[PDB]
Amino acid sequence: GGLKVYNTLTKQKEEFKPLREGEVKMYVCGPTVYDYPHLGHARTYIAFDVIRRYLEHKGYTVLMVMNFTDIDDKIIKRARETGEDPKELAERFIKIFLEDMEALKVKPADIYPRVTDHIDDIIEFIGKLKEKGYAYEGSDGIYFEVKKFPEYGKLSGVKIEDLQGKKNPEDFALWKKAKPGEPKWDSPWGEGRPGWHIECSVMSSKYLGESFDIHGGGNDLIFPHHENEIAQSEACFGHEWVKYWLHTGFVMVKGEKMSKSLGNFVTIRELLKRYEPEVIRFFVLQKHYRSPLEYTEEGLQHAKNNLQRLYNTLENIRVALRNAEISYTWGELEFKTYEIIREGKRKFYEAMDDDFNTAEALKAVFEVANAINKYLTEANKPKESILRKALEFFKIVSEVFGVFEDYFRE
Amino acid sequence: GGLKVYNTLTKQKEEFKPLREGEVKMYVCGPTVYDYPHLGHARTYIAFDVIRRYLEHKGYTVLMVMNFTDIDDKIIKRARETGEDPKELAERFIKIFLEDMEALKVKPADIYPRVTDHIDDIIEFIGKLKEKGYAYEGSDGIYFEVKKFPEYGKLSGVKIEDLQGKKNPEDFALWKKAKPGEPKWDSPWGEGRPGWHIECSVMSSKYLGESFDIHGGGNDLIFPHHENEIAQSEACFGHEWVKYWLHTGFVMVKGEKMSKSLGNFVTIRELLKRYEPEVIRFFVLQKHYRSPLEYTEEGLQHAKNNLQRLYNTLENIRVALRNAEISYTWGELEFKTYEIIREGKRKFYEAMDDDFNTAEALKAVFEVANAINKYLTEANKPKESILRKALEFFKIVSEVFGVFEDYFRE
Ligand SMILES: [Zn+2]
Ligand SMILES: [Zn+2]
Repeated sequence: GGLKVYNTLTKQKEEFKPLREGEVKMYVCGPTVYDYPHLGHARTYIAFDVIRRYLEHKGYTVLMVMNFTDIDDKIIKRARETGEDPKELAERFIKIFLEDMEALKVKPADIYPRVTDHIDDIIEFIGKLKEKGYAYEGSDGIYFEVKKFPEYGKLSGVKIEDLQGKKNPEDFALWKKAKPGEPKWDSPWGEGRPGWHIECSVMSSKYLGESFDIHGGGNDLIFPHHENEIAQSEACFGHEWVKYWLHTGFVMVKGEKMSKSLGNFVTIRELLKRYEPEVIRFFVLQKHYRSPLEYTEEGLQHAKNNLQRLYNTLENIRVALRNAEISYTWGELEFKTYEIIREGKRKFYEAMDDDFNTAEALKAVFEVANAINKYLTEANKPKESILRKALEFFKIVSEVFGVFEDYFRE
Repeated sequence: GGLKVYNTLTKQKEEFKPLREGEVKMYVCGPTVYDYPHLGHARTYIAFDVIRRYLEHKGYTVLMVMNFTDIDDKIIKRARETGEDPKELAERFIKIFLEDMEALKVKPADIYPRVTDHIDDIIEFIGKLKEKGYAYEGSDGIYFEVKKFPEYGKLSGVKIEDLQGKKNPEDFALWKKAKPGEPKWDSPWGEGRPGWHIECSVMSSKYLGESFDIHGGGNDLIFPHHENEIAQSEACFGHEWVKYWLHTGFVMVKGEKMSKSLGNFVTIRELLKRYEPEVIRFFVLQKHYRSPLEYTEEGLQHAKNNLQRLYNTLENIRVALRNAEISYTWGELEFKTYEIIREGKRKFYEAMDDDFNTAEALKAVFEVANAINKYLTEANKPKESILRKALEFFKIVSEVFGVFEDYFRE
């Protein structure tokens, strides 16, 4: 009956037990700030925001850390294309991303560590990796050696043999020596930049300790990004680093993966010009977070229509509460409605406890809404207690899913 | 650890396991509506409202039924004194009690059954008792026989030998034949009125099923009222009737019990004329619901001062949130404040799980408030995440205790 989560590390559903009672330390991989956020970022971060909201709803104190990679080769390439500075562009798109997450009613992360503010910690981490023998120096930087970590391939399941101044093809850069014209920082191994995988591990170990509960990200990050993270962390610490791994499914456009490389990406700013943020949240939440999400305009229209139906139900409840009277007795209709509301709340909690299955939770919500509409149609004089219980259930739904916020604000 | 409640039937703390998953059926003995409510009713109903709020906060659907004894010999006495019809006085004081409970921010019960609306059910229950060999017909009505029920006295601990148209002194009235000038109802045993004990059992069995979870009331209701209800229900049904019995402690005035018999009672409306509803709620919640409450003006002043301190803390948080910035990193002060807030929430839940101990919960609340005041004093630029977590904790406290309503409603 407890909350179970799907662990990608074991590829199975396990009962959720945090390391420290009453606290969930969750880390999610933030976006790379070089262009406007698209629907994949919205899907991933809305799913993890709903996970955070539900964990807080169950009584946990959630410390959520989302990194802000503000230096990368893609960022430098974009700055060179636009003739800007790789830092001004990063700051501008960090602000754009924060505004977009604020618009989508996503709760801001508790800490937003930046790479440029944690260079020394990364350098110390790479030095500690080198003194343990897990790193070597190449002609163009410091590289991590995969074969010295026997448990490589634990998360994704990719074998080393399949992967086969870098010694081995499967090795990866921990510190890259600087090219002329690009940003760089002083280091004992030469002036350069950090790698694309050391940053998240360094920030997570700095702000959450050597071990925390939940590491999150996109499904593409399973390999090589998160495998690199777990390899580096267990090489540096020698013990388990992340207890539960959560990955959101891909967003699909006409049967292919949504990404900026193929150019089939729709920005959040573009969607906001056509749909309300709660409509986008409902469209994201209509599918399980591990399942692929097919992006169609008809799907968004259907989500809009369903959200409008729920809005109409809430407005009808509000209107009926103006003339609702106290119940000195309950008929068969009142007991039927109460039973449906109670069963809907139980099914909502059961669905959210089953790997955050928001689809069944929405099914329960719609069952409760249909029952309330039937009760308001059939009851000659609506009872105040029934409407109050319905509003309590919808308030729980609002707190968990982040919808109906304007209705319950008033 | 799960939620534990103090069962008076076993006189010990037991893990709270409802009969049906996700549903708690609670029954509270209502007030005798013939005079203005006093502080004892406020204490009892505020304690049970906090219990209901916490049970709903834990995910349970709570169906709470509070009965109304609109016909009573004391009501007839007051009606004869005032020269008013008993029913009109009963209805007027029903309205007065509802207004007083609405003022005290007490959530209304789902069902409010009335004795005058359930005469036929009471007659059916008495007939079922008679045909089961548990009641007899006396000179002035129908009386329940205690000797037929061997388990009498398991709640209050009172022995039958200590208690020794009634066959036995320990017998009690089930139906009382109508005296001239009194309201009367037709019955197979003659015109009369129901007793004060049959109503609660009849209404509870009617609206909460055959057996429900929680039966509540004052400490004076342990004997004879609730023992009589146990006897009637277990004689009529032949199985367990109530799983958990909760009784609020007495309210003391100058070391003696407060009741209208001694004339040392203060009405709720007088305190409302002198204090705010949340101050009265805080004063009630300063002590455990099972512990006696000493009514002093200095105690109310201290509760008002503590609630004003909490209001000042919330106002400081609100003011600081206007200039609060996001967190790119956390210093030792931010981590210390976060740790204290997390531990305060954990201790709040641990205290409320320990037989609804509101005193320890309030101590945790004040610890969190002191920590956040210290943080706002020593923070040169407060972080938005820390203030948001503090506001979430205080929102949980507001939802459970029913205080801070104005701050979070706006
Ligand atoms: Zn990462
Ligand atoms: Zn009673």
